Amino acid sequence: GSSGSSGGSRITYVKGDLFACPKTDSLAHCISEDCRMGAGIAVLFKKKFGGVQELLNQQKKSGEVAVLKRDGRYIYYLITKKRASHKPTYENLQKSLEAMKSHCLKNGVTDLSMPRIGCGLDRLQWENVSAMIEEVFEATDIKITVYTL
Repeated sequence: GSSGSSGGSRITYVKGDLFACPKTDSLAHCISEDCRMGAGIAVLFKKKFGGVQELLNQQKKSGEVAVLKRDGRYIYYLITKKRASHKPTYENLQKSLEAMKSHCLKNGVTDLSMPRIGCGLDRLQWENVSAMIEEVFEATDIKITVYTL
């Protein structure tokens, strides 16, 4: 008869659509510097807005995050690797998250939604990432949700 409530673990998992579910929540994911959006979920995104030409115009790089105003939300693009040839690193990832959140506060985005990130079994491991989001957002006022369909 006790509601399991523990510190941190502000990450919540939801079942169902990820773009049709949220009405105001923005989208956030990791991509390559060469906007090589052609693998995993990253593909859908390229189809939803497919603004590679708009993103590239930002000339972003590792540790930096890109922003795009589609209609009424700011889409973030975490950059960790430069090209498919280059595998993603945890070090960069963390930073990317710090650069992304920085925006939310700057403006006022207390709502974010991002799918499952961490392709490959050896490459990366959600267990690790999910943790980075805790330490990075450990001291913030932004709510995040992870959709799994």
